[PDB]
Amino acid sequence: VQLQESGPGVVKSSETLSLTCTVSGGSMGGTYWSWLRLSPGKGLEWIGYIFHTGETNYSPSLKGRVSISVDTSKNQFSLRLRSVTAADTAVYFCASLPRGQLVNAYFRNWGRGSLVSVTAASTKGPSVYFPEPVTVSWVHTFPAVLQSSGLYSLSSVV
Amino acid sequence: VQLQESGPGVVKSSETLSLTCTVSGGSMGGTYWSWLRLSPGKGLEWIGYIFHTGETNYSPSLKGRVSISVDTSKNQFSLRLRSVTAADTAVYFCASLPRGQLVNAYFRNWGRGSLVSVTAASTKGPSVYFPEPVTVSWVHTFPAVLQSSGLYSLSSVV
Amino acid sequence: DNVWATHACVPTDPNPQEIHLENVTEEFNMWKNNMVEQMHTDIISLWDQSLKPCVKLTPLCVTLQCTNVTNNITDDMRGELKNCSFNMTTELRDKKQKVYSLFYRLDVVQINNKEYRLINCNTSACTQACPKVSFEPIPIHYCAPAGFAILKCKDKKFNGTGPCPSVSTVQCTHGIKPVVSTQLLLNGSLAEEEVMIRSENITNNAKNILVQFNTPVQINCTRPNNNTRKSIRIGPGQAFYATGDIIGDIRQAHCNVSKATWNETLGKVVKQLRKHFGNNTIIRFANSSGGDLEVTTHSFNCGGEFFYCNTSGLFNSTWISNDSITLPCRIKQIINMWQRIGQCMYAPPIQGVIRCVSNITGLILTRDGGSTNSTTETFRPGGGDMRDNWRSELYKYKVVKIEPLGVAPTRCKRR
Amino acid sequence: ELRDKKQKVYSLFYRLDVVQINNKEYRLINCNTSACTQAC
Amino acid sequence: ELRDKKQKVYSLFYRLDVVQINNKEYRLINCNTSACTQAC
Amino acid sequence: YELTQPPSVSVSPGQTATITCSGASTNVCWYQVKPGQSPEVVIFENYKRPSGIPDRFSGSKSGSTATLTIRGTQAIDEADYYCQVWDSFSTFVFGSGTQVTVLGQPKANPTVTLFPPSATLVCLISDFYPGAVTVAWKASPVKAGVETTTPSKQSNNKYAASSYLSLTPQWSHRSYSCQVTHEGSTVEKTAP
Ligand SMILES: *[C@@H]1O[C@H](CO)[C@@H](O[C@@H]2O[C@H](CO)[C@@H](O[C@@H]3O[C@H](CO)[C@@H](O)[C@H](O)[C@@H]3O)[C@H](O)[C@H]2NC(C)=O)[C@H](O)[C@H]1NC(C)=O
Ligand SMILES: *[C@@H]1O[C@H](CO)[C@@H](O[C@@H]2O[C@H](CO)[C@@H](O[C@@H]3O[C@H](CO)[C@@H](O)[C@H](O)[C@@H]3O)[C@H](O)[C@H]2NC(C)=O)[C@H](O)[C@H]1NC(C)=O
Ligand SMILES: *[C@@H]1O[C@H](CO)[C@@H](O[C@@H]2O[C@H](CO)[C@@H](O[C@@H]3O[C@H](CO)[C@@H](O)[C@H](O)[C@@H]3O)[C@H](O)[C@H]2NC(C)=O)[C@H](O)[C@H]1NC(C)=O
Ligand SMILES: *[C@@H]1O[C@H](CO)[C@@H](O[C@@H]2O[C@H](CO)[C@@H](O[C@@H]3O[C@H](CO)[C@@H](O)[C@H](O)[C@@H]3O)[C@H](O)[C@H]2NC(C)=O)[C@H](O)[C@H]1NC(C)=O
Ligand SMILES: *[C@@H]1O[C@H](CO)[C@@H](O[C@@H]2O[C@H](CO)[C@@H](O)[C@H](O)[C@H]2NC(C)=O)[C@H](O)[C@H]1NC(C)=O
Ligand SMILES: *[C@@H]1O[C@H](CO)[C@@H](O[C@@H]2O[C@H](CO)[C@@H](O)[C@H](O)[C@H]2NC(C)=O)[C@H](O)[C@H]1NC(C)=O
Ligand SMILES: *[C@@H]1O[C@H](CO)[C@@H](O[C@@H]2O[C@H](CO)[C@@H](O)[C@H](O)[C@H]2NC(C)=O)[C@H](O)[C@H]1NC(C)=O
Ligand SMILES: *[C@@H]1O[C@H](CO)[C@@H](O[C@@H]2O[C@H](CO)[C@@H](O)[C@H](O)[C@H]2NC(C)=O)[C@H](O)[C@H]1NC(C)=O
Ligand SMILES: *[C@@H]1O[C@H](CO)[C@@H](O[C@@H]2O[C@H](CO)[C@@H](O)[C@H](O)[C@H]2NC(C)=O)[C@H](O)[C@H]1NC(C)=O
Ligand SMILES: *[C@@H]1O[C@H](CO)[C@@H](O)[C@H](O)[C@H]1NC(C)=O
Ligand SMILES: *[C@@H]1O[C@H](CO)[C@@H](O)[C@H](O)[C@H]1NC(C)=O
Ligand SMILES: *[C@@H]1O[C@H](CO)[C@@H](O)[C@H](O)[C@H]1NC(C)=O
Ligand SMILES: *[C@@H]1O[C@H](CO)[C@@H](O)[C@H](O)[C@H]1NC(C)=O
Ligand SMILES: *[C@@H]1O[C@H](CO)[C@@H](O)[C@H](O)[C@H]1NC(C)=O
Ligand SMILES: *[C@@H]1O[C@H](CO)[C@@H](O)[C@H](O)[C@H]1NC(C)=O
Ligand SMILES: *[C@@H]1O[C@H](CO)[C@@H](O)[C@H](O)[C@H]1NC(C)=O
Ligand SMILES: *[C@@H]1O[C@H](CO)[C@@H](O)[C@H](O)[C@H]1NC(C)=O
Repeated sequence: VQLQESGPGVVKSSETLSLTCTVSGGSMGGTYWSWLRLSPGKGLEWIGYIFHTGETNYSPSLKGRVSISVDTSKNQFSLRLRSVTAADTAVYFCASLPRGQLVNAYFRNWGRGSLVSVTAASTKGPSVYFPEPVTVSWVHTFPAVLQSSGLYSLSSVV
Repeated sequence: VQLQESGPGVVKSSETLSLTCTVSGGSMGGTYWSWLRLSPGKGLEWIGYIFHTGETNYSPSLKGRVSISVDTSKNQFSLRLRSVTAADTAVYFCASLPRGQLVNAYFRNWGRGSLVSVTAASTKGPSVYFPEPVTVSWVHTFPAVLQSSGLYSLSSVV
Repeated sequence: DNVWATHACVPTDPNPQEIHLENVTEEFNMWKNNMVEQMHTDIISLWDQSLKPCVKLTPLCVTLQCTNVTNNITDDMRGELKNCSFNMTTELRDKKQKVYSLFYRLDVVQINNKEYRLINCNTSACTQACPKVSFEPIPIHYCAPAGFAILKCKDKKFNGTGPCPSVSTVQCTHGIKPVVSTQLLLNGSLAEEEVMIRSENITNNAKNILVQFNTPVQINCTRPNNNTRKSIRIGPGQAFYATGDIIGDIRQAHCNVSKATWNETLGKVVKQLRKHFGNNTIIRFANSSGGDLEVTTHSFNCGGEFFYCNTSGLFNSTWISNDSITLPCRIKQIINMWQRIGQCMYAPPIQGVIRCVSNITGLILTRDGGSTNSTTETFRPGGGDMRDNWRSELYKYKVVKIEPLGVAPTRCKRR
Repeated sequence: ELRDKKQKVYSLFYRLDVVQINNKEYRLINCNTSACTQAC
Repeated sequence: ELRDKKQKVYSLFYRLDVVQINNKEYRLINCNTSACTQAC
Repeated sequence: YELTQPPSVSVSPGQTATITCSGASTNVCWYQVKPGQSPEVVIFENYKRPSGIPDRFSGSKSGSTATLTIRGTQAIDEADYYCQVWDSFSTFVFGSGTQVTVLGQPKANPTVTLFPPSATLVCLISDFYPGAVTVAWKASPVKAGVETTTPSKQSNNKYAASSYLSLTPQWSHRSYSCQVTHEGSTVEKTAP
């Protein structure tokens, strides 16, 4: 099978997040469709899996703001997150598990991974640049820095 | 198959005409049920036909003021004419056509034909007679004349 | 070796045996054989079997309100598609939802913005073709049970009626795809030496004359607009797929046939036609004169979409003793196919552009017989009856029953 | 035939096919036991 | 039975049978795949 | 197209009667009509004929005009005839209609009467055979406010009609004349 995910790449802070991972060339018989998150500041983490009967399971650390639904008509399953803070920026995968023992089960048939960036900033020009990374040409180019306010800053010297 | 019409014989001017031709002893499979009109001053003239899936075909001279509908439950089909003037007085037949090529097709299974007369006159008495033809006895009785206003007049002399 | 479901059909054998009988003369008859009617009944019943596990779609036809969709549409086919905005029951049976769908003019009628209703639900409710099932034809081999033998014609000059000098038997028929066509036979089995003419009575104009090509002519029918499909839920587990917003412009569906190859093929047909009528008869081709849409227009399927082609630019010539002809093929969705009262189809739209490359094998013409001993005969396309479509593929077959008993005089005695 | 519209239809029924529910509200006798199939 | 008049009924379903849709509203767990068949 | 036909053809009983429908590119079809009776097809292509028809009905076509031939004219052939072809735009087109009459009784002259009012002027025309009668009015002829009765059969079985005119009480004109025309014969009767 092949799994493809889709969703917005920019969501505002304290806003309900949405994602949708579709399944092609297969069926949802006897599989645990799961969601996985790769963060750079906290490593790999687990979100939750869902079975085709509507029976769900979630991670205990994210319980209370996560909800995963299934729809076998359009052959896809979806994630929803609630009250997303600034620390939830990561890349999100969708994977599958075989039915049975989860003690030796390993995640297989991974997706591409849609990168989701969270923010609460606004449009502001640089004072020598949140919506657009500005380019300076006159030298060497240095990468940008994310501040705690959600802004950007760079430097360039010849 | 036998066909029989049913409808009013007097229709007021600038009003919607309606007729219904019923089908007995047969089925609506693969025939073009049609309508025909015989005017005494304009000759025989075609109205339109309907197929059993609702694929209609009206004459281009009367397009926009005619409507033919088929119903497979009560085993009948109907005609509707809109904005009838005084020049549409005729007798109306209903006939069928075989499915296939119309290049050699001929109308068969003709009905009786119900005369429909359209008028725009009112009730008055003869000044020596729209609702009743008056009889005068004293001689010779002679046929009546329809004026352009829709009234009647006769003559009688010994 | 889909609608034509072979999961309930037995697998065939590899390399089926064929025995060439030598000193036999069999009186064939392609117009009165009984396997064609059995094929038609099997196709109808199997089609109805394949329609059983799909969506019923009976509550759909609520009173529609349709505007003209007109966005950057081209000059021709203006006012064909409609933007209807109706509202429907949802999964919960106490709420509704206002939705929109795109429909053709040939699917909706006016009931009196003006209100519209579907053309189907005055007679019956259409049944959706649920989208796991495809309409592509696959070959089907007809076998024979024990005691019955299938005899196959092998005369190369065979008009379908009369005795045959060379007869061979076989247990299995060849690959016979149940192709859907009305005027131009598609993907059929070709002839061998010339183009052949088969009919009931060649001096009778009420019987469909049938011709079969020697070389194929390629046809390319495609639909250029980029439509999309959206899923609208009408209940707990039943989905109706409506046409979404179109990406790009709006164009009509083209159909291409090469001009010189079709002219050469028509030359072959008119050369083989005049052996039945005379060497000085002027032969003309005019366009069809049907009453409904299916007889007037060439109709087929393209993997989910049903086409209806004008085909006036092909049959327009007279014959006396890299340019491609284009045809404005048009699309309809509600299908009343086998001409039965009160049963129909909703074909869902196919996402993305669609392309079909096929080739024409036979034509179903119809004579226009004016008078006896004349000098001009004009031919028109036609059909509609689906028995003649499969009669061009089952001509070289017949079924017989063996009676192995026999008596003979001899000199012997039982003790 | 339209799912949103309704009409007013009158008919005559014999006394053995209707029952009084609680003086001008009646219903068919078959409603609380079955659903009849009309002989076509 | 009379298909114009509704009623307000009450029942006891289990926790493993209803899903929150979001005094709070609820739906049955099996009403996005297929309707059931009650065992006679 | 119009599919032009002769308006009326009158023949003696016992001989032939030929009607022509011109301007027909495609195969013709003929219908006949009688008053108070359903129409019946008679010749459904160029030359053929359906079952249950008498032997006096036959048709032929030469070029673009088609002719129907009658072998025997009787009292049951007093009917109108319409020719029919097929056209691509208008799917069925019909002819004007040819009237066939048989001479059961010989030619007799009409009689005309005129009466003054006390305000409509009456011209009564009675007892003529056959029914082909045209009328005319004179004062300086007038084209305004005249209506003509269609001919009909009475108990005499010999056709009659009438002609009416309404005049404002110009009683300016000192002469007023009513004219009749029956296959050549003209009778003039008139006055203040
Ligand atoms: C194939 O079709 C032809 C017509 O294209 C059939 O031949 C026709 O057969 C009919 C019926 O027997 C003949 O009509 C008869 O003719 C004469 C008067 O002409 C008379 O005996 C009868 O009153 C009757 O009308 C007709 O002449 C004949 N020929 C033509 C040129 O029409 C033929 O029978 C058909 N073949 C088969 C095998 O069915
Ligand atoms: C078979 O081919 C013939 C000839 O090409 C087609 O006849 C033509 O049909 C079109 C239909 O649109 C007619 O055009 C329309 O005609 C009138 C003109 O007064 C008007 O209403 C419209 O503006 C429009 O132009 C066209 O006149 C007609 N040609 C003739 C000579 O009658 C026919 O449609 C084809 N039939 C089939 C079944 O494909
Ligand atoms: C006559 O036979 C030809 C043989 O090529 C048929 O063309 C083939 O039609 C099928 C069904 O529409 C096409 O399959 C489809 O193709 C694409 C890509 O896989 C996709 O839309 C579907 O998954 C499906 O497989 C096939 O590509 C096409 N072949 C070619 C070479 O174009 C044709 O349909 C037949 N014509 C009839 C039955 O009228
Ligand atoms: C099937 O194709 C034939 C091809 O002849 C169509 O007949 C032609 O249709 C056009 C468009 O309706 C008629 O109009 C003419 O078009 C152009 C401008 O676009 C111009 O030549 C004229 O001003 C006129 O408007 C045309 O008269 C007609 N006939 C011919 C002989 O060309 C036919 O409409 C098509 N049928 C169907 C059912 O789609
Ligand atoms: C068909 O009509 C609907 C409305 O009934 C159109 O949908 C609206 O499209 C406009 C223009 O983009 C948007 O602003 C609205 O939000 C849409 N409304 C909804 C409910 O979707 C639709 O675009 C039309 N389809 C066409 C023109 O193809
Ligand atoms: C379903 O659609 C119809 C129209 O198709 C809606 O009818 C509207 O009703 C309101 C009052 O409820 C009127 O003010 C509007 O004018 C109506 N609209 C139109 C276009 O006529 C109807 O409300 C919709 N919803 C339901 C739940 O039935
Ligand atoms: C059928 O043939 C026509 C005419 O050759 C093709 O139409 C042309 O297509 C090309 C490529 O798509 C366009 O650039 C031209 O503008 C078209 N010519 C016109 C509109 O006059 C058509 O694409 C062919 N269809 C096929 C091969 O499916
Ligand atoms: C129908 O489409 C096919 C496939 O595109 C066309 O065949 C191609 O024709 C060109 C002509 O120059 C050749 O170069 C290609 O090699 C052909 N491809 C194949 C796969 O055969 C065909 O010409 C089209 N038919 C027409 C226009 O009548
Ligand atoms: C269905 O309804 C009918 C009509 O009310 C019931 O029949 C009557 O039931 C009452 C119950 O008290 C009896 O006293 C009557 O004698 C019954 N009448 C007849 C004609 O049978 C019937 O019992 C109901 N069925 C159910 C509830 O299963
Ligand atoms: C919608 O289409 C119809 C049919 O062609 C037409 O009469 C009407 O004017 C069109 N309306 C608009 C706004 O273009
Ligand atoms: C049609 O297409 C053009 C070109 O893509 C697009 O810009 C435009 O919005 C569309 N509509 C009109 C009215 O031109
Ligand atoms: C078929 O050909 C045979 C052999 O010439 C001939 O007897 C028969 O009449 C032909 N049939 C038709 C319909 O042409
Ligand atoms: C004609 O159509 C068949 C359909 O199977 C295709 O395979 C073939 O390539 C085509 N051409 C021929 C036989 O020349
Ligand atoms: C149709 O639209 C989709 C969605 O934008 C696009 O990916 C696809 O390439 C389009 N197809 C064509 C043939 O232009
Ligand atoms: C017609 O031409 C063919 C082919 O040359 C020939 O065999 C035949 O005899 C000709 N028939 C007549 C009647 O001239
Ligand atoms: C059809 O043929 C006629 C001549 O018979 C010609 O004038 C006309 O242009 C042709 N039409 C088409 C669409 O090929
Ligand atoms: C349906 O349920 C709602 C919510 O409890 C209530 O307001 C209404 O009265 C109920 N009954 C009906 C419409 O008969």
